[PDB]
Amino acid sequence: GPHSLRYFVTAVSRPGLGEPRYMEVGYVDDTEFVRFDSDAENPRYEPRARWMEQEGPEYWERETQKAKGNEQSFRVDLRTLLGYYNQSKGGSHTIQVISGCEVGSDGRLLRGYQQYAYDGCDYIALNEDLKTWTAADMAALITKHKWEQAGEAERLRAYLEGTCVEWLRRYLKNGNATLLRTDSPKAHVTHHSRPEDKVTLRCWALGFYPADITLTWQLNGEELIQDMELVETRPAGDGTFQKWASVVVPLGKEQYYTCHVYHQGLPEPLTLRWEP
Amino acid sequence: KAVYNLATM
Amino acid sequence: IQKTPQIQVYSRHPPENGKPNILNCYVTQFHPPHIEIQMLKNGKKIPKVEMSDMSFSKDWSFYILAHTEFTPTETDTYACRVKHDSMAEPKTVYWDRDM
Repeated sequence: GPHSLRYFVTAVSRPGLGEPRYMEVGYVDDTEFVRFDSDAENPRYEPRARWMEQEGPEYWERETQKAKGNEQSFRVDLRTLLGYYNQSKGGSHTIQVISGCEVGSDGRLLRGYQQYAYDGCDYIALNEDLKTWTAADMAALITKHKWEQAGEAERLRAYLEGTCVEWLRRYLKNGNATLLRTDSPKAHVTHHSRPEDKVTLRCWALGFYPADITLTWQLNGEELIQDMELVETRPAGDGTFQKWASVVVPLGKEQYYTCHVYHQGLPEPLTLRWEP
Repeated sequence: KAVYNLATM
Repeated sequence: IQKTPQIQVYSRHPPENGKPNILNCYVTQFHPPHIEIQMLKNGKKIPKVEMSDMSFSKDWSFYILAHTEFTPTETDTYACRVKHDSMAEPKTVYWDRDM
């Protein structure tokens, strides 16, 4: 399979209540491995995964500084967008960054990216050629012009082509036993009453990794994606995920609906109908 | 060397 | 823009009285990010609560995870109450073993 390093960084002003909240979370494949939070007691990059303890003192101080630097940068960023959008100093605003790179199993760059948004909406994002920028609106068009002038894009391609892929590689190895594992899902179905002589069949899938999975309800050779109802796959609080999908069938004929679970740890999909 | 040195807008 | 939390409350494993478990309160698709998340046992607030798995979607809405260790009991009720700017009052979601 392919893998990826993923940063989720947030800045958010709180006028009247001091400097902004700046946080940074880092993910190698659905596995949280790093965190920074300017609201901590002693704000410092901290491990979120045993395999990141391995890293020595130097790493943690470098990340913690370039983090503190980014924090400062978004303080500036936040005032700047105030002017751009002609917004008044008195409100609370958010900047968001998604940054990282995915690679293939040969370990080569597959794709890189860095995306910014302000107050929820897209602002500006590096295109896939790792050269151009796509601006969301004319405000983020100024930022664009700034960054073409400052060779920020070719500077980012050095980080993406280089730093990012080479540490993803690092991480995948440091933590091969964790990141490269495969927990198969265990599944069941629950039954629930409903007015009008109808019945709800929920198919649960639990304790699995990676997060990617598919559940379908079938009936005599055709899926019912439309008359289904699922929940986004979710973290279960221990580095595993779970998902459930339900379907409304008529009482007496629930025996004929079957559930299907597709996943990396499932050589063959799972098929289950009900526990009368 | 892990996370990015973020630019100002 | 404002967007309302989707609060889902769920155990790591299927509940079994007297057996250890994680209790989950996944709070998703919300914006702005300022949010207050308390897990409750018998209407009381649980202290030992870990936050994790913060992230966004292409949408840009926020996703964060509260979880704590817990041991099910037939009588014990668990819940999640969240405060956000998109909500009249604090919304509290109860845990449903049967679901």
